[PDB]
Amino acid sequence: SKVPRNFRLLEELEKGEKESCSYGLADSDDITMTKWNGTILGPPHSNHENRIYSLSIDCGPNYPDSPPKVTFISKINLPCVNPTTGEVQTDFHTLRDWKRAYTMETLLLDLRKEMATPANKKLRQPKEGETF
Amino acid sequence: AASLPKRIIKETEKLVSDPVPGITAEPHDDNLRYFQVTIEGPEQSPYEDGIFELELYLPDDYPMEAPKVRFLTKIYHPNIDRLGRICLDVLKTNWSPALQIRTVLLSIQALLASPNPNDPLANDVAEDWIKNEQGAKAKAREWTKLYAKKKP
Repeated sequence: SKVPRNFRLLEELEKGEKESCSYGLADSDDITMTKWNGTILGPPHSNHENRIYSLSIDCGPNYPDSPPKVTFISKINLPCVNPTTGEVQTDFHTLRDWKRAYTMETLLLDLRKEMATPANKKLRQPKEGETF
Repeated sequence: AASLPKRIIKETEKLVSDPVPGITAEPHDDNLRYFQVTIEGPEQSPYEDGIFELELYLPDDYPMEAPKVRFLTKIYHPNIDRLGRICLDVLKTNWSPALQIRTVLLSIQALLASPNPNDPLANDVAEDWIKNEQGAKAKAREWTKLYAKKKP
């Protein structure tokens, strides 16, 4: 019943190959499927509206039992994202309470949701196009 | 659900007691549905110098659902992609409970001996195999030496 890392990642890849978020491999021939690129479209009714954020996701040897490492490439002003490195902090709930059933889709969706909390939605954002 | 289906147990035993020539397949002690598989490159094919490593997993609905398999060894072939995904009819819509793991392994072995760049489902490597078959085969042979395990 436990799907091995490699086949769980093949499952997510297929799902990613076929509307607010997307992801795919950073290297099309990376057989270990470790590094992924992700994108999140900023939520409506916020300072993130119409913005598109690029991210890097690293699914290590123990994924999905262990959560992946997520780093924003696109600059963003969001409390759970380290403002110098772009790294999503370990305390973010999805990472903190990571379950094997969780996927990269779960994480991207949860981050998009975070962009829309009343306190986060009013934060001023960097000029369009800036990177960490 | 406190035990593996008898069919998996029996297929696993038979893969050991009656192995397919050129093929090895054994489950991981910590996951009896996850298999390490090796297939020798067919004699007289561009892959003849090496042994290829694959991984196979039997999903919870097997045998209603097809086994999942893929190559771990990097390979240049028109029906196996850059991530090792295998385009084989019996691993897709044409899988049925009447087939078994052995069927699949034999089919992959045959696919190495007979690449089919003209299949509507072939990958992006197909164009090279159609326009410059001699160069495509030379690259497949070169990659076998660079990436596959060596035969004795």
